[PDB]
Amino acid sequence: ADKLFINALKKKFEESPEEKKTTFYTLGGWKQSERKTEFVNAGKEVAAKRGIPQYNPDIGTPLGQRVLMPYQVSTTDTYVEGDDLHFVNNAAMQQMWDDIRRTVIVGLNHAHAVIEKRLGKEVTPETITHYLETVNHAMPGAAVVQEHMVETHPALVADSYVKVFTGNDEIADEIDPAFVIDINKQFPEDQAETLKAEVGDGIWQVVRIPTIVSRTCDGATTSRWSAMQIGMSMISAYKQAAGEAATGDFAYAAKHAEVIHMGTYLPVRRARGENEPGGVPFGYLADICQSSRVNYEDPVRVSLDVVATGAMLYDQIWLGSYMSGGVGFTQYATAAYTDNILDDFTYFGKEYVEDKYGLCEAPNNMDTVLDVATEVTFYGLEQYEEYPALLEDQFGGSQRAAVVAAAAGCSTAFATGNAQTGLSGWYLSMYLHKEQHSRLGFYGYDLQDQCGASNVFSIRGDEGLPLELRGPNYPNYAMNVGHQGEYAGISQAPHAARGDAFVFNPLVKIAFADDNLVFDFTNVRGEFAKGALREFEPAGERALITPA
Amino acid sequence: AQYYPGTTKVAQNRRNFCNPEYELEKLREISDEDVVKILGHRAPGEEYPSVHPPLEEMDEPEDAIREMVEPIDGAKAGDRVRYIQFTDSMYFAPAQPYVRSRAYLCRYRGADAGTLSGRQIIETRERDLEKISKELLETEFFDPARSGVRGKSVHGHSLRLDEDGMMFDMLRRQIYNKDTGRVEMVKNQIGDELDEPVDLGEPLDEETLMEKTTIYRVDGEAYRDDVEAVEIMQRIHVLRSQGGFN
Amino acid sequence: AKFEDKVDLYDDRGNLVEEQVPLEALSPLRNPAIKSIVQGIKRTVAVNLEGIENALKTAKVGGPACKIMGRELDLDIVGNAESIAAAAKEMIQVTEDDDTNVELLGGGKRALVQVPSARFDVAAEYSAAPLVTATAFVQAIINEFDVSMYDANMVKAAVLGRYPQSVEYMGANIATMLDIPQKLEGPGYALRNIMVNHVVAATLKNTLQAAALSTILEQTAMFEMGDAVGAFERMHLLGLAYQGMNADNLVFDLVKANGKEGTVGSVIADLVERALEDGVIKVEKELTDYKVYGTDDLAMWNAYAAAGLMAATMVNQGAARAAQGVSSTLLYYNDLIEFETGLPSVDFGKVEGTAVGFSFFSHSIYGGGGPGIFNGNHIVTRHSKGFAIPCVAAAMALDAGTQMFSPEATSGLIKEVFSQVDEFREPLKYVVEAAAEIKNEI
Amino acid sequence: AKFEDKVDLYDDRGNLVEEQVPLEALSPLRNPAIKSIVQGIKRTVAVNLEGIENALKTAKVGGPACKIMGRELDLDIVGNAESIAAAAKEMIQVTEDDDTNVELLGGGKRALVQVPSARFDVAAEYSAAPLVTATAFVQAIINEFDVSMYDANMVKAAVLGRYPQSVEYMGANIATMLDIPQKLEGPGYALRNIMVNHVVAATLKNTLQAAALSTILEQTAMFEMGDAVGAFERMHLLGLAYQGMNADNLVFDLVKANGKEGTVGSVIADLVERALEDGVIKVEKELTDYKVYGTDDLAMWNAYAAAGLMAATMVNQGAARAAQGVSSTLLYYNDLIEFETGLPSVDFGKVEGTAVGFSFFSHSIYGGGGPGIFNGNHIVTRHSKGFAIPCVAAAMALDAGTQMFSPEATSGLIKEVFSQVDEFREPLKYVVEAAAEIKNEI
Ligand code: F43
Ligand SMILES: C[C@@H](OP(=O)(O)O)[C@H](NC(=O)CCCCCCS)C(=O)O
Ligand SMILES: C[C@@H](OP(=O)(O)O)[C@H](NC(=O)CCCCCCS)C(=O)O
Ligand SMILES: O=S(=O)(O)CCS
Ligand SMILES: [Mg+2]
Ligand SMILES: [Mg+2]
Ligand SMILES: [Mg+2]
Ligand SMILES: [Mg+2]
Ligand SMILES: [Mg+2]
Ligand SMILES: [Zn+2]
Repeated sequence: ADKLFINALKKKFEESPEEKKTTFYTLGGWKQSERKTEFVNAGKEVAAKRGIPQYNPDIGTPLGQRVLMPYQVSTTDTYVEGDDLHFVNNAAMQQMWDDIRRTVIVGLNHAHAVIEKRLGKEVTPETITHYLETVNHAMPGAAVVQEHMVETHPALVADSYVKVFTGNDEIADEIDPAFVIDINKQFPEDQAETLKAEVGDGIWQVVRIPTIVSRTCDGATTSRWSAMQIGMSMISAYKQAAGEAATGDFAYAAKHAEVIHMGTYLPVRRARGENEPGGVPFGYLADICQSSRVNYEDPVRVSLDVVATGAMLYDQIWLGSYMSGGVGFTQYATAAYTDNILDDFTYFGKEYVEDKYGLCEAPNNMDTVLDVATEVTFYGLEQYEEYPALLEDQFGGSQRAAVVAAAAGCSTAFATGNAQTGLSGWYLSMYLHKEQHSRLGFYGYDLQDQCGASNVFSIRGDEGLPLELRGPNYPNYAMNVGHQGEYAGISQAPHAARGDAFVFNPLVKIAFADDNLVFDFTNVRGEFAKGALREFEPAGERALITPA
Repeated sequence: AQYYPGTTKVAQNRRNFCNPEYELEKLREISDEDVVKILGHRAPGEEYPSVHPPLEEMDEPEDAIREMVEPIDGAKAGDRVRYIQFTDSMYFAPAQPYVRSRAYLCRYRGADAGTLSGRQIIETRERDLEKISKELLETEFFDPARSGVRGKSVHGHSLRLDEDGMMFDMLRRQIYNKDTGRVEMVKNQIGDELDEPVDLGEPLDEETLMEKTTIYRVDGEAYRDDVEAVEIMQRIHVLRSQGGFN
Repeated sequence: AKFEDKVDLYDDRGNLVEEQVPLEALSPLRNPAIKSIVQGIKRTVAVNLEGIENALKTAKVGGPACKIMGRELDLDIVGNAESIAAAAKEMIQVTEDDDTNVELLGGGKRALVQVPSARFDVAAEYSAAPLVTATAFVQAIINEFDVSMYDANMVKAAVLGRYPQSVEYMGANIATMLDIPQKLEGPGYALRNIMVNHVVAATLKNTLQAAALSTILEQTAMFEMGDAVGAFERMHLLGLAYQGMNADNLVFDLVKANGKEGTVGSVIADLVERALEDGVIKVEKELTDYKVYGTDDLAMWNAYAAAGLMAATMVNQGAARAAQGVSSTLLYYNDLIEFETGLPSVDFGKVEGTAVGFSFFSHSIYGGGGPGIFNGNHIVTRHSKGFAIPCVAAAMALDAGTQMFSPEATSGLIKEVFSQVDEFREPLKYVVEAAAEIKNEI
Repeated sequence: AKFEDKVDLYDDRGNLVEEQVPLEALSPLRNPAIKSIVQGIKRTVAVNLEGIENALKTAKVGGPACKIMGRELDLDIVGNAESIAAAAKEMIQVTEDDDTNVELLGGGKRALVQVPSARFDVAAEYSAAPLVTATAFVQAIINEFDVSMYDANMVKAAVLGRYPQSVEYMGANIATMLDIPQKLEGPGYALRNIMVNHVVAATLKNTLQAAALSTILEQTAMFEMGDAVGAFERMHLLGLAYQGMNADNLVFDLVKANGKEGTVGSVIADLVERALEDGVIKVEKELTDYKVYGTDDLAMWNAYAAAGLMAATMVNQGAARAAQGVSSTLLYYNDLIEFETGLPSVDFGKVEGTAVGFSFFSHSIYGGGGPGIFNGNHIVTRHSKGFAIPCVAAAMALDAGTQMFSPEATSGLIKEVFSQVDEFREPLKYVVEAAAEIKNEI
């Protein structure tokens, strides 16, 4: 069948994708683009209303001396200009991050122990349901004990709620099913049995605070807001004194002893509290993405859905705004989720490994890394050489480096069933690419790349970590675009090839298996395309409280 | 010195750019004035601006390292550090980004070289930069169709050539003339119009590009068939991997 | 000596050990036993070899509920504890037969490790203890079993957790009484970020030894913070001696007098009487049926009032055998004594303010928890400069089982290793013996 | 001795000082001069008495552009410096004949303070230096002028800034080479958070001495981090000796041979020839007109390549007298040497990778700055384990005035005070003397 990027390349350019020559300078600059024309008109309108110049297409250099391309969102049939994939212009991308930032997982294990042992009251499915009715009134910001409380408007905070899950089916089925993430409904049988075995008789809350609060405030608000309203609801539902010594054990349990943040806090140069993107380890990002429970027949699809999740969050929002800003890093990330390019390379490598070894049947060693990563690197690079339209599409070397090395590292991990050798294959890919074309990425692209080989298997204090546990705060990774979302894909790759239900935390995997989320984590690239088309409906808006 | 493994023309060309004993082929003559104009840092007859006073005016303490290391002439004078930056087409330009930084640090003294996919730069003291720049412009480091002198707006290394065989340039600093076949530099490297254009000679024909290129490609010499060069890359990978462990 | 004061030193049974020892013999800057306790707490690490082995066999590494399917390694680390420990000790030590200690406990399930003090005299801080310990155990595990390059990173994760993606050693199977330098509320706070339950576990819930260890650590931090420099130094030393060291047997004797039937208020009445008997306070003015007391020695009044405050905690929380009310004792001993006398309460109101927030954050939804999880670096309990936390330590030592987050719950690894060390366990014995030994050199 | 290696040690003029010194005599764990340097940098504070006086007179306290109208206090601090310094010293010292130093400079406008070592042996970390110094000078200034209770908090703000509202001493008029413990990227990093410009200023831009001080601090941090424990120890000691201590005169002799007309590439050719001549590498395999080199001692190959890298920086940035190209030298020295030889570059690629990001963050819009503002704790330059930042120090020592953020701009207070201290200013001298002294104890 044609390579998977050919339809996109025929949509973008009039020439055939193999054609080496074109014409430039004849498209009228920005005037060729619907979106730039919208921007030029909006800038005139903004500047005139506010009395300060703003967007002006004649500032600096004239965009569109070449074709300003559409991009196909991979796995979709939606083609949009890249400005529609900028996170500022894409409400689905903003809501994806809000839905992670505003979530926290909070055990009821220590809490129920405090109730039984310290207050001397019984817990059963019935008392749990009554506590859940109470906390779903209180969590969005409404009162249960005091007189003369003033409360949040329920429609502004409609996205905030609490659900629970447990690995004990008979206990799950006794709690009111309005509040339950049903593992058996959400996961195919084998993954459901794995997840339930991990959870056991433990009972956990998934708490989502309001998007309007998360946007007002920060990620470190989430576990606090969660615990306040858990605390009020434990007072009201189990009939405590409203503020006695035992109250503080529910606070410590919900805020510290049985909380699981999405992200850990950051060191001072990049100071941030919990539940910010830099704290989210790669294994958690693969677990947040829900492609694993829907597309499990196709480990390439699962892995590259995780790459899309991560390239957007880690390069566009985190590195391209929290850690920099401006125009930012849209196409550094779009290279990994558009035009079916990474998909073409990664299916090639998956089939190569199937034919030579069998998925997960290769020895977990450097021989396998050298064989698979080299073969897949050369395939990817040959496509840019055979198709000048493909090279002009992924015009920055960093974009190519990330795409070729993601396909090489995911394919190596499909062979070995182990993410560490996948990561060695990523670095070998960069070294071969650099020598093949006498270039790689931007000035600073390969800081982690050159430290890379030596730190894959190191065991030293700030060097040695399995890839699943690394994240944007692993020292070598803390700065640069074109790596973090691809590493989350490599962390997913061996687990999707093995059919594992999760990559690093089963509670995080379950916690996003929930259609009450605003963003649909089962189809990240589909949602990105919906947002690009201005068809996604986010939470958090102030329309109800502002002039009509 | 050996410089680079491999048995292709690409490999030998990578070694020749690094080797200061290899005489770079001169392809074109450019006047001193025109190198100055293309750099764009100062006007013809303008004295070299200074960033600090001449070394002899500074009366420094005894330092055995400084006493052993001879300063380049622009450092003795206190010249500004300025730059020259080139973009090389992936369609078989003779030099390429890492080839340039590796070569510059073997050939040139007092050099700050930077490599990127779409641009490669050297920064050094201004009067010394003008002497190196003549060599980068006059020799087979440069082709006037497939290489561009560009301080900003560098896009084009990865683009399709136009119908004349010229790399894309958002700011059209180098113009091929359809009737004559020569390229002229019509703007300096930052994109400002030159009073008079600089002739940069004829684009190298396809055969000569293939003789002189340092990029590996499936339609030229493929890197994967230069098995000795791949062996050394793989060796480096494996030795760094084992050494980081134990 | 800079100061003229002398104190009489007693043992933990209330028996005299040494008379008329100069106050500065108890100073953290002079007493060699306080130096060896602080250096020991810098350098001591608890290694949970059974936890490492279990994390490896299950691939449960990197923090709560985390697991990597397919990464399990089944290594017989506890069965080979002696060899692993010896190989780690050879990397930990600087020279053979220096002060490095590596001792197995619980049939090889745990190791007490004391990294050589010389590594700290060439270090900025104290992180060499967990870092040098973790790497020596990671390498000795890998070398014991010939763990491959491909798998060794799981040994690392099972030892030290998610570091460096997380700032802390999240999920580590090693433990220290100190916590990482980034978590200090201010420079100089490291000896304050020691959980009260750790102090009570290491002293085996001996009430006077838990109070002494906590006061040592708190008042030693007040030197490192600069608070006990210059004008304030004597106030801090007299607090150490009278509230933490049982100087003059004053905490002991107030507890003896009030333990059978006493309250916080009966202890206040006894301490005001004893301060007037000893000339620490005097009647300054008579109002209508009320005497206004004054003092010519605010540091000494503070110290007597601090001894009373400790005795009142031991009476009130000892009577309940329930630690929670320590927050109330710390508040109302100070509030009551100010309206009883007209003189300022302990730490000039800062114990009372610490107690207001501590009471709130141990009885509310907003944060905190039970007494045992506080420490001098906790935002709720940092505000008094050493005079509050040791009372919390005494109250948790007296708690007979009312807490969920007890020292048995939070501090079991710490207990098994740190209580081995005689000077951490019974620091009142060793600090008093060292003060008597140096008495004529101060 | 754990290691059999011996090295010859030279002074900064290339003359032999001592032959055949055991490697561990240079270890931070054994060498007494490295101990005195590290305890010195923990305990030494620069006090800007003029800056305190000016901040008070204008009420400009609390950080850039901040001022409190109506709070101005005009105190003759510099004219009474001798008295103020003596009173601060009495509070700083532990005893009258200890190693506290308080010395006025600049006619009383500045003071060098060295807080007594013993305060640190009973401290967790190093913040007692600024905190004990700050309060002793705040108290001494208050007591010199009898500043009232209502005004004294302005003296505190002028000395220590906006702390504790800010985490740092924001607006302080004291300075140290270390920075606060909360700013460490990881535990064990404090000796790495020392600006390159502070090292170059303390050593008066003597290139070899700047490279030595930087190396001593970086490799001593490697011990505190646990990196130099076990398998890696010899690699770190040999890097210290050859890259920072000019062992065997290797750096010196490379620079001598390449200084007149040399490049990074000529220094590589000479180092490869010297490694071959010394037996550190040998030809393993012949490819087509290409010799593949091997080694049976990767730590020694790494060290020789590290000495070459320092020489290449001296040649390259010495010829330009401009530091910026150190990021390029650190990159392409390592990239060229691997394709020249078939062996891994310094620190197995981690100098090269540090240099890629350092080059980017010294020539782009995103962060970083000029070479002198980096340090081993900086996110851009932390990745190599001691083998990159000393080259940056050498390059800034050789810079003739191309930097806006030069040591004169960022480190003038540091320079005046810390270059007074002989062991900080000329550490190559003292560490080599101490190594020769303990030669027979290893
Ligand atoms: C000024 C810099 C230096 C710097 O610190 N950042 C710049 C510019 C910055 C700006 C450019 C916005 C603008 O035009 O005003 C932004 C968008 C960051 C921001 N401030 O919002 C950016 N780069 Ni850059 N930058 C990019 C890239 C690149 C590629 C472009 C090569 C080419 O041939 O076109 C090269 C590096 C390389 O050669 O590998 C590059 C250089 C550069 N990058 C050169 C300018 C190059 C030029 O003069 O043309 N970027 C890329 O390779 C692709 C992604 C792209 C980013 C925007 C997006 O992700 O959508 C953008 C990311
Ligand atoms: C004490 C501390 O909580 P922890 O004991 O760390 O759980 C802290 N909260 C607070 O200070 C709550 C302040 C606002 C609520 C009470 C206002 S009176 C915090 O979350 O960091
Ligand atoms: C280096 C550091 O900047 P400073 O040197 O501290 O100014 C850091 N920025 C970054 O890492 C930029 C990362 C994203 C922009 C570059 C992506 S390649 C930060 O702001 O904390
Ligand atoms: O040109 S740079 O590599 O510095 C920045 C790329 S976005
Ligand atoms: Mg083949
Ligand atoms: Mg839906
Ligand atoms: Mg000429
Ligand atoms: Mg008696
Ligand atoms: Mg031969
Ligand atoms: Zn926000």
